[PDB]
Amino acid sequence: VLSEGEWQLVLHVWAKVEADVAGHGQDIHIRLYKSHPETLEKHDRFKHLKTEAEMKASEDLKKHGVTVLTALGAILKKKGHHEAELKPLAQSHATKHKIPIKYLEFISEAIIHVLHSRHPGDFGADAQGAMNKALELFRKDIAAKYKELGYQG
Ligand code: HEM
Ligand SMILES: [O]
Repeated sequence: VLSEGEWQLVLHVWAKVEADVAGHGQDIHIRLYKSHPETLEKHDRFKHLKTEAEMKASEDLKKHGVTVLTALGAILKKKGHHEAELKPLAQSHATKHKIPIKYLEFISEAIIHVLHSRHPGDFGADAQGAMNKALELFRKDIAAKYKELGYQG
C-alpha cells in the first residue's frame, strides 16, 4: 500500500534507529509506559518499573527494546512482504502475552514520537507519513493474524 518511494523513507529513518538500537528501544518503551500505564501491566517482567529513571536504569528493559526494534526492523525491511515475520509475533502476542491490538497503536505512537524526537530533521512530514503508513500496515496485517488464531485482541 506504500510506494517504493515511501519505503525508502521508512528504511532511511530506520538506519538511524539502527545506529542506536538500545537507546531508541528504551525511549520508545518509556514513552509507551509513561503515556499508557495500563500497558505496563501487560509487560509483567517490567511492571515493577514505576519511574522513568527506574526504567532507563533497567538493562533488562534496554535488552527487550533491542529485541522489539530488531524484530520490527526485519518487518519494515520486507516492505510489506512480512507474512513470515508477523506469524511468530502474532502467535506470541495474541496467545501468550495477550497484548491487544490497541497496544500496538500505542507503541506505534511511541515509535513515531521517539523518531521525531531524535531525528527532527530527517523525520519530516514525508518520512512521518511513510512511517505511519508502514506501522499502520503492520497493525492491519497483525490484526488479521490475531483473528486467524481466534483471538481478536
Ligand atoms: C512493534 C510492536 C512489537 C514488536 C515488534 C514486539 C516484539 C517482541 C518480540 C520479538 C518479543 C520476544 C519474542 C516473543 O515472545 O514474541 C516480544 C516479547 C514480549 N512482548 Fe512484544 N513486541 C511489540 C509490542 C508489544 C507491546 C506493545 C507490548 C505491551 C506491553 C508487548 C509485550 C510483550 C511481552 C509481555 C513479551 C514477553 C517478554 C518477556 O516476558 O520476556 N509487546 N515482543
Ligand atoms: O515486546
